[PDB]
Amino acid sequence: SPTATVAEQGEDITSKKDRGVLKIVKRVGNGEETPMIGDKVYVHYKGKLSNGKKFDSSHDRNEPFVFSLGKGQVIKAWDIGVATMKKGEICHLLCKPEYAYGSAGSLPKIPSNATLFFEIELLDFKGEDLFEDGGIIRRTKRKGEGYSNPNEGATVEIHLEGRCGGRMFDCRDVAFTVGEGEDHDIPIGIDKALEKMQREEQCILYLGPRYGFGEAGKPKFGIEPNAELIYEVTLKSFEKAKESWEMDTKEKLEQAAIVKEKGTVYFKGGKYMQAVIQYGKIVSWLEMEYGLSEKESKASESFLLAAFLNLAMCYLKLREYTKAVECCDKALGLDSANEKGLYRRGEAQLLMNEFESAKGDFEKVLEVNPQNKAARLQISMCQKKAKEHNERDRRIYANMFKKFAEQDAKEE
Repeated sequence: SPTATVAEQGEDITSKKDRGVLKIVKRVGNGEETPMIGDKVYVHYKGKLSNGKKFDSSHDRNEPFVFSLGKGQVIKAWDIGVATMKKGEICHLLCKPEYAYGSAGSLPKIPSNATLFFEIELLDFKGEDLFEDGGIIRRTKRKGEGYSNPNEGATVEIHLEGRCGGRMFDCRDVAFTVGEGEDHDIPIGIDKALEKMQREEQCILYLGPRYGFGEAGKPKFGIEPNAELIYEVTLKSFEKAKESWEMDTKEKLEQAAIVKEKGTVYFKGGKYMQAVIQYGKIVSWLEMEYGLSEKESKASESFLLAAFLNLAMCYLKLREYTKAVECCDKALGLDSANEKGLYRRGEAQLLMNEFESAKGDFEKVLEVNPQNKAARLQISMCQKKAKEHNERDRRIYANMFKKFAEQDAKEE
């Protein structure tokens, strides 16, 4: 009976209009919002053949069927069908073999040229989480074309529309460099998302507090500190930046001078995220080089040493103490008795409560320069903060073993 009902009163949802996918709404649902291309979709379903026999099911509620929409993970009829459903909706689908398994079928279960009946319930749907941190959520409007994606340093041509709490503050066509969106009043989330987009792609981007304008806000757009933003991005065209190995030594040394200066402009203005991107190019280009002339080696090593010391400074400011230490380790591997590298390693290790490692770094600073005032003051600070930390641990341990033993005696 319900197979004949959809065959008679079925809404054709096909572009070519060939009655290949016929739909009937059993349960209405709620919301108005329907799933988009790339969305993670949660469903319950039943599958029947022309004779009425059940071939597949997932209604048990032990586990629903989870997949990505408009990607060819399911039959054509599902990619067309599910895209038309509101949340909580139950529908019926009559699918022709042209939108299902065709002439080959899926033997032994699905025979050749089989018209399939489906009962689908749309449980939930979420947009795609680009960096698995809830920071950048993508909803695709139009699929792009192409082999490549923009890389950091690539030049791009985009159409951009930006909203904050429903209010539009930006609507324009803009040409800029990936990693340097800030030069054109674009937040970092856009630069990060572009690396995952194809030419002619159109999508919606939900930018969380980490990927927007941040704590300072954006006064000219009336954007408050850590406000959530919603953008519409169309990638019109792009020209990729050369990779590290595609550049000769002469070009790497010319560009090192340019991006070091750009990194320093960002640092002076407190744009530490942007300074890291610039100084990081120097490391990428020159760390693994060899076979250089005496003159090329001396200049390459000089750039390399300053880039690690500068990155360590950026990371202390960004409160990323592990990255600060790693940058000082690289600097000290080039220059064993670098005063700046040893002091900065001490500052970062002390901030991570590695009191013994920090003490050692500040001592080696005094071995290099006994005229260092701050170095001696920080050793006493390591001493004072290690004692305070041990008194704290002893208090928590005694309180926890007082708590655990009192709850243990209450049980008995």
